[PDB]
Amino acid sequence: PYLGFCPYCRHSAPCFSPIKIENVWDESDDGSIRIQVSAQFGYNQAGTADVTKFRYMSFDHDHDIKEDSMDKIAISTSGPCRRLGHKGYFLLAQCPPGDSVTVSITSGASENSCTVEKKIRRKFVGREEYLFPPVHGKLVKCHVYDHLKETSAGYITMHRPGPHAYKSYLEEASGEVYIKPPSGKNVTYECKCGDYSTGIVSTRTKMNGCTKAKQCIAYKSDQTKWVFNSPDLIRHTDHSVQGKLHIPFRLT
Amino acid sequence: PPGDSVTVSITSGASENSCTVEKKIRRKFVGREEYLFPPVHGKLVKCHVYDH
Amino acid sequence: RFHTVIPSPQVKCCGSLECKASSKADYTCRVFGGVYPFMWGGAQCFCDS
Amino acid sequence: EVQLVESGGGLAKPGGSLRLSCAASGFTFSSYAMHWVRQAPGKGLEWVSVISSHYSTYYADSVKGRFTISRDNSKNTVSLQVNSLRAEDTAVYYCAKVGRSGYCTASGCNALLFDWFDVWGPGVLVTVSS
Amino acid sequence: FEHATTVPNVPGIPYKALVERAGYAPLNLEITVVSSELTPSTNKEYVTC
Amino acid sequence: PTVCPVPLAHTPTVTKWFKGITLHLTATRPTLLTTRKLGLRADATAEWITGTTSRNFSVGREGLEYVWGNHEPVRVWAQ
Amino acid sequence: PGAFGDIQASSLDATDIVARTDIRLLKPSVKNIHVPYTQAVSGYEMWK
Amino acid sequence: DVVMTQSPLSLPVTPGQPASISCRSSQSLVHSNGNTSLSWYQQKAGHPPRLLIYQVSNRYSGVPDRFSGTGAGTDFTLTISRVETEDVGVYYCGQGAHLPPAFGQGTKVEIK
Amino acid sequence: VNGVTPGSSRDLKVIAGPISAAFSPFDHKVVIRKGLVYNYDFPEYGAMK
Amino acid sequence: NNSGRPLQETAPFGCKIEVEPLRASNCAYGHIPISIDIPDAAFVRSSESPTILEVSCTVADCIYSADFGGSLTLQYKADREGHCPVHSHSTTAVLKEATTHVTAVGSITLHFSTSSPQANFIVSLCGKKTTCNAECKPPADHIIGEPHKVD
Repeated sequence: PYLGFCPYCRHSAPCFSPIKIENVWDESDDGSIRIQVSAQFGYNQAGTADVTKFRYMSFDHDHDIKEDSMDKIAISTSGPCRRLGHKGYFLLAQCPPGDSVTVSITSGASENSCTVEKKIRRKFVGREEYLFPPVHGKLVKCHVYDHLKETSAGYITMHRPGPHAYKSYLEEASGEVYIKPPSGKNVTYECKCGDYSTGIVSTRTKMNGCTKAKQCIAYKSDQTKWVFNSPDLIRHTDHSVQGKLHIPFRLT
Repeated sequence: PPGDSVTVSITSGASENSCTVEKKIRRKFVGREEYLFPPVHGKLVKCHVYDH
Repeated sequence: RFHTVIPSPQVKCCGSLECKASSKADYTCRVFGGVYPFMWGGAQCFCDS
Repeated sequence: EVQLVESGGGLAKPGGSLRLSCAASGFTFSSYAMHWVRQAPGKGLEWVSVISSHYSTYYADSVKGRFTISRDNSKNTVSLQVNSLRAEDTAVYYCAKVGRSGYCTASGCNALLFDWFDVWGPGVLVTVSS
Repeated sequence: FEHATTVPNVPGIPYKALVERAGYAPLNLEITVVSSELTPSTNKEYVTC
Repeated sequence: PTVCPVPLAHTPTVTKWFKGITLHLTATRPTLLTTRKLGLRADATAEWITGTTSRNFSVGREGLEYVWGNHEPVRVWAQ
Repeated sequence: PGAFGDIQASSLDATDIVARTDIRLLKPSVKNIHVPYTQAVSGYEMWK
Repeated sequence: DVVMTQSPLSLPVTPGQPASISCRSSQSLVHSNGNTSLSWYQQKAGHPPRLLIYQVSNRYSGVPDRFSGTGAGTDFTLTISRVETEDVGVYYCGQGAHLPPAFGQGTKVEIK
Repeated sequence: VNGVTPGSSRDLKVIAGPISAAFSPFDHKVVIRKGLVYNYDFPEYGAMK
Repeated sequence: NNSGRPLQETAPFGCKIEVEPLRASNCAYGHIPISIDIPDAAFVRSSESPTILEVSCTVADCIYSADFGGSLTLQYKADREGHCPVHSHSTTAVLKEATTHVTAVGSITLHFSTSSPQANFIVSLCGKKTTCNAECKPPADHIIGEPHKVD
C-alpha cells in the first residue's frame, strides 16, 4: 500500500496520497478504462481477499496500513464513472469522455483525490460513428477488457521497500539529537555527526557529536512487504525482482 | 470548471433558491504553451492569483 | 506503444554514484550532484551538499 | 566514561553451556560493533566473535555451531551463549569495543570492518574441567 | 598616451589592437562590450484597463 | 502576484543545411514557437503548433533567434 | 524516434527489446524527490 | 587467514636506550581509503591490552611520545625511543582489514 | 556613446561615439503591459474612442 | 485579443527589451568610435621587452569559420625571457592570445579565427612582423552557436 506523489491532490497542489495514479490504458473498444493506483482493492487488513473493503496507507508517523470500504471510492473524468471491477493494485471502470481522470476517496469529510491527464476519447468500432451499440446491426470483431477479476493481461514486478525516513523519530533537545522509536519496533538509524555511525534503537536513545536534527535519519525495518517499482520511492539497496502479480482484466 | 454561466444556489432543505448569470469563463493558462494542469516539474514564472 | 518504465531513484547523498551500463531497451541513466531530496518527512538525507 | 562489565563465567563441565553478558556504558551502544575475544592462561588472545550494529554476526572457525553472539541495544548489552563446552574453551573472555566501526569513501560509508579496539572490559574467566 | 579606433558594436565579443608608441614597447589593448542598454526618454500619457 | 510552475516542452531536434535549420518539434498541446532574425529586419514569426511537425528556417550571417515554448531563447549564426 | 518501429523486438515475449525513443532525463528542480524527463511520442501511435 | 609474525619473541631492554619490535604480515593491509589497518597494543600482567598505535604512524591519545610506529606494505616496526621501567610487558600488532582479525604472537619486553 | 561624455577608471579616461548608424526598436509611442512592450499607435490623451 | 506579438520577439538585431526603465539591452548594430587616453605608466621602455632575434611562421590546418578554427606556430629565437605581446595585422584574422611568455629560443603555437579562404596575413610579436601564408578550407559544419568574430 505505498503512498506517492500525485501531481494534483484535492485542492490545487501536487502532494502525497495513497491513491496516486501512475499510468492508464484506454484501448478497449468499449471505452472500458483500466487504472493503476498505489492503493489496493478487494483485500482485508492482512491482505486476504475481501471484496467489500480495501486497504491503503496511513497519514501518520507510525504509517501503518489502514482500511475503508468500496462504497466511498469514486472515479470521474468529466462526470462520475461507473466502476466495473477491482483486483488488488488495479481498477477498471467505464468513463465519459474527458481530458483527465480522477480517483477520489471520501472518508466522510476526509477527501483525498488524485487526478492525472489522459485524453480519453469516445471511440467506436466499424466504418460509421455511433453513440451507443445499436440493438440491431452486424456482429463484428472487437476487443474489450474482460470484466472477469481472474484474467491476466501481463505481470508487474514488486521489490522490497526501501528506506522511509521520518522526523517524529528524531528530536532536538539542548543541542543534542535523540531518536524516539515507536513502541517495540526495532528502528534502524544512521548519520555522520562528524564520523559516520549506524545502528538500531528500539527505545529513546541519545547521539554524540550530533548538533542538528537534520543530520540523521531513522526508520523501521519493514521487510515483510513488497512494493511496486514506483518512480516516487527510494528503493532498497538490493532491487532484485522478488514478486510478480498479474495484470487483471485482459483485453479479450 | 469552464462554462458559459455561473450559478449560486441555496438549498434550505427543499427550499431551493438559485441565481444564474452569464459569464464566458474560459480555462486560461500562463506561459507559451497550453496545459491542463500545473505540472509537477517545470519553470517557475510570474503570475497573479486571487489571494485566498 | 512502448511503456516507459522508470525504476525507483537512488541517492548516495554524500558519496558518489556512477551511471553503469545496462542492456534494457533505450536504457538511459545520469548522475546529479546536490539535490537534497524530500519525500514525506521533509528530509531523506544527511550532508545536504 | 566508556566502560564494559563482563559477567556469567565461572566453573563448568565439558559438554555444558553458559551465558556470558557484557553491559556497556559511556557511549552510544547501538552505534558500534561489539566483539568477544579470548585468551586462555599463558597463551596469546584469540578473537572469538563479533556482532554488528545491524545484528550481523561473525565468528571464529573454532567456535562454529556452539557459540552464539546476540545483543540488545535497549539495555545496552552484548551476550554470548556458549554450548558444548570443552577444555580449551577455558579462558578469560574480553568484551571489546572498536574505536571506529567503519569509514567513509566516495562510494559511501561502510560497516563493521574496523581498524582497532579502543575499549576492553576487565574480562571474565571461564574454566571448563571435569 | 592617446589611441583612437572604432570597435564593432557587438556585445561580448573581444576586439584586439596593438598600440605602438614611437619608441616604447608595443602594448596590447583588448575591449569587450560587456553590455549595452539603448534607453530613450519617455513620458507617461495615461493608463487604461 | 506569485510564482507558478509551467511545463517545459520537448527540446526540438536541429537538422541542418547550407545557411539554415530544420527544427523537428513534438508537443502534445498547443505550444508557441517564436523566431526572429538578428539583422536590420526582424522578420519575426510566432505560431502555435500541436502534434509533431518540422519547420525550415533560413539563417543568415547576422544569425537567427528562436524561443520554443517556455525554454530560453537560443541564438545561431550561419557560416 | 517518433516514427514507426521506434521500438523493436523479435517477438512480444522476446527479451531482446531494442528501442530509440529519444528519452532524455532532466535535472530535478523541485525540492521534493522525483524524476523529470522528456521523450518523443510513441511513433507507433503516430503511424496509427 | 592473515598470518601475523612478531620478532624477537623476547626483547630484553635497558632503561634509557631505544628498542624496536618488528612485525610482518602475510598480506597487505591497506584499505580502499589508503589507510592501513595495523595497530600496536601493550599488555601488562593482569591488565587488558591497551592500544598504543593505530594507522601505522598515528599515536593514540595519552600514549607517551617515545612510542612511534613505522612501516608499509607488510613490513612494520614499533620503536621505543627511550625505554622506561613501565614499558615492560607484552606488545602485540594486530590487523582488522581482513576477516578474521589477526594479531602477532607478541613480544615480551623486560629490563636486562 | 555620444562623443562627449567620458568614462573613467581611476587612471583610464575614454570617450565613445557617436554610433555609426543611429537606431531605435521603439516607434514614437508604445504601450506597456506586465513587462510586455507593443508599438501600438494609441489615441492621444483626451481622444477616447 | 488582437494585441499581436510584443517587442520582446519583434525588435531586430536580436536585442532584449526590458522595462523599468524601458530599454533594449545587448543590441548589436553599427560601430563605436572609441578613443582612450592610455596612462603612460602602462607602457614599458622597449629596452626591457625581449628582442626576438628571428621568427618564422608556419600555419597549421586552418578553417575560416566563426570560431577559432585555425592555428599556427611561430619558431622564435630571442635574447631574454619575457612576456611578448602578439597581434594580427589583418582585418580578416583575429588571434585568441594577446601576450605569450617567450624564452630565448623555442616555438609557440597560437589559435586564430578568419573569414578568408586564404590566410595570408601579418603577425607581430614584440613588434616585429612575419607573414603567415596558407589556405583555409570551407567550414565543415553549417553553423556555430557563436557570432562570427570577424566580418
